[PDB]
Amino acid sequence: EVQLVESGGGLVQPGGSLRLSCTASGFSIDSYGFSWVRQAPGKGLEHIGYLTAGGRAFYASWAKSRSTITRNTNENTVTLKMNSLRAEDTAVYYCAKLGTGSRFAIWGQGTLVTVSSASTKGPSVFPLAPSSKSTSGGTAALGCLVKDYFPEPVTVSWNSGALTSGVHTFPAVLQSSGLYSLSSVVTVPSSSLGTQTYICNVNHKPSNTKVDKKVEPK
Amino acid sequence: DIQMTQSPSSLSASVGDRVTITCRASQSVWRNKNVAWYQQKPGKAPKRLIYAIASLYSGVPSRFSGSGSGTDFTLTISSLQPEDFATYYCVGHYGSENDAYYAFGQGTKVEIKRTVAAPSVFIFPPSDEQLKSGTASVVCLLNNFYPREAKVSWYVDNALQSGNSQESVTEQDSKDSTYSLSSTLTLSKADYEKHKVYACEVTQGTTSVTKSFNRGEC
Amino acid sequence: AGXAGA
Repeated sequence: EVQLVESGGGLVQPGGSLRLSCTASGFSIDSYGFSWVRQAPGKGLEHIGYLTAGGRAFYASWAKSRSTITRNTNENTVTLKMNSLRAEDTAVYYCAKLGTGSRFAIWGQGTLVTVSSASTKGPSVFPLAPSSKSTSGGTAALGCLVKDYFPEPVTVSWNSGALTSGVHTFPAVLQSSGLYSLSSVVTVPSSSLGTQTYICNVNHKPSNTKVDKKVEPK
Repeated sequence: DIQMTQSPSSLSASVGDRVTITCRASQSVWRNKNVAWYQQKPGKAPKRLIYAIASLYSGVPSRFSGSGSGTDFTLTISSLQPEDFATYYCVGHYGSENDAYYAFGQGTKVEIKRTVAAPSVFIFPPSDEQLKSGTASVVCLLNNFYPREAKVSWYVDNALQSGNSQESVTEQDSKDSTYSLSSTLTLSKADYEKHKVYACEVTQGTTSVTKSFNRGEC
Repeated sequence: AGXAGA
């Protein structure tokens, strides 16, 4: 099917520039208009600029002086560049044909850009183990603690995505150390602790690190 | 500058209720037609529900309907379902033959009212793996409760703790509309090994539940 | 036109 794949660095230093691109598949970017939109953590959607099907770029007032939206017709890509970044510019950036009046609408998957002078750091993954002898009634809880990483995001799956029911992956919290921590937990029937293997799959793409942790009783 | 003002900014409604969200544009949209409605669920990219003011995109449940004219637009959910928990945004397209703009409304958070539910409480000691690092994380899990307000208190050998814990909370579950919460107590290894009884107390309304463990016994 | 700017 049609797809719109986003790419570009996640960690950028204050005073530097971000550069994001989106590559279309199954259609042509040079024949449609595409917007760039961003969303700061926990905040609303903000329109940055629009590149018409004809190749003309129009920018929201706040973004005009720092933003440049272009397209590469040979590469079948559209690109956003913003300079002189500050912590206020940390947000998830999307490319999108918004489809306000047309039936065709498509969004990239979104890319978090973090504006910080700190360095990348991969996570430590520790088990949140269920006790070998149940303390609860039938339902046991287990998980993984993903600690001391930077920047966001990490993703967590269980049993390579086969285990989804009862999973709660909490929002990351920034620790006093300036590094992130989060837990992912899953409730399972306690009788399955002897039968079923439980593995949490932690991916931290900013550091090109993946951790698979087998969570065993006690 | 072009503005779209949604109201309310948030609302709480019960399943089966009828929900109305209004969106006022500061000027006419393109062709008096280009307004769309987007739904954003926890941790997901926005998903378009309506386009051209009132065109329901295929696959979207028919309980979502768009209406309005001029600079006054409305999203209606005829019968609210638990999976409809989300933030909803209007987005308009504006300009002339030589100018193009988009604007998002600020968003409307739709919360699901439901019956009170007490949390299932689990406590996790630090892993032996983590202790080798000189830090100890004690984790208290409150699973699937409502409403969101809960008081979590940590005790170490009956001494109430202050200033050494952080909490994180999931958003309303799309199926049962409950929340889950983690509280993490961070101690040095040295401090953790100096004490025996660790306990997390959860107070909701007229009930306090305390889960505890003794260091060294599982 | 389906969009402005054209």
